[PDB]
Amino acid sequence: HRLLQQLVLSGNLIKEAVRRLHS
Amino acid sequence: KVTTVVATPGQGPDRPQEVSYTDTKVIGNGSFGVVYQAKLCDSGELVAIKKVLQFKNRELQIMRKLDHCNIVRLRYFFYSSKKDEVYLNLVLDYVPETVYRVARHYSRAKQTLPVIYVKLYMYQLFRSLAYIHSFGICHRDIKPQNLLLDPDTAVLKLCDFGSAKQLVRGEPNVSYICSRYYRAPELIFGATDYTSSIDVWSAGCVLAELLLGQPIFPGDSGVDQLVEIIKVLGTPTREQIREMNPNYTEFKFPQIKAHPWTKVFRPRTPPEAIALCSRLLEYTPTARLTPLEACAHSFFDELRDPNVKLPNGRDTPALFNFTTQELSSNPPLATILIPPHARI
Ligand SMILES: COc1ccc(-c2ocnc2C(=O)NCc2ccncc2)cc1
Repeated sequence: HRLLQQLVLSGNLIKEAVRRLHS
Repeated sequence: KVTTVVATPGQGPDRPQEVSYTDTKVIGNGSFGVVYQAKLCDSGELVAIKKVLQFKNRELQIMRKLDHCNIVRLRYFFYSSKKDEVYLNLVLDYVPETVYRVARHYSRAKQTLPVIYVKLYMYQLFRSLAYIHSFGICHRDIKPQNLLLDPDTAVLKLCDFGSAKQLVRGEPNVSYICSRYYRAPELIFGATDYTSSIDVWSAGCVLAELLLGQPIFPGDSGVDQLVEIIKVLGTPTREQIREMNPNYTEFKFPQIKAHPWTKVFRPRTPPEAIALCSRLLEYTPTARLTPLEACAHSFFDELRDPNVKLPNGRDTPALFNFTTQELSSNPPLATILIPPHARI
């Protein structure tokens, strides 16, 4: 959420979600 | 104790009147406020009273506009008393059950909700959505807990307009909205220019949850919510990202293909239910079916059969009493939604 805000601002949301898929 | 208050009728006129109620009990407590169950002294009718700490209340202005068989009706509203503390009380029609409780029962018993109830609840939900969306109102909290049920008649009524907003194009909206499991992906991407199609994504989550016996996308956080979506839809394309949030850019990311819809659900899942779900759970907000288009979907064909009945043998609730307001997104669709046996 603070992490989500950060991922949205940095344009790294999809990359990080794909990584968390584990992968 | 018998409580007497001066309350204003929910729809009209703005003429306040004395209303007396009794048998008061707390039926819910949350961040929003408190929900009570009471009995009106005049008619013996059961009511729910939603009490919120109260600028004009957005929820009240929306509630005063609505009158639909699939939406919990606002009967009265009254203010009560730090003493600078003012509480707004919404007197609503009482409904004993929720789609949450009913689906939980079947899930705990390790059985799927009968397909007839999946059709009946989802069709009534799409009707309530076609209605509110015709006023530009977006609910923004569509989830099983907000779907009330009369267990005997199978009537569904949409409740809790506490997150609702009349959306206006070019006027920004909060992205952190809607209960997580039912949150549209454009909201996860931080969109503030989203539309009423976020409620259609949430309705598709309810449908899938009714078919699975558990939430389709149980994210453990905001980011984990997108992980859960990607496991099914795969990654969005650059065009879908632009359609979700034109302010969000991501040049590089690993492309993940969608998982087949037919393998998301148990093998015996009605293929028409899967087909419908594939047209609601789409990344592109504008590609999702409108609620009126979803009502006319072939998955709901059994509801339009004249010989249709509930498993308890009772007749189905009112399904075809469409108004001009509800049909406004596509008026000619009325002739498909209202079967010959339903016409006057
Ligand atoms: C948060 O905003 C809300 C707005 C309306 C309602 C509401 O309105 C009419 N009935 C209800 C209701 O909850 N009935 C189900 C129920 C009955 C008995 N025990 C538990 C649940 C609830 C919450």
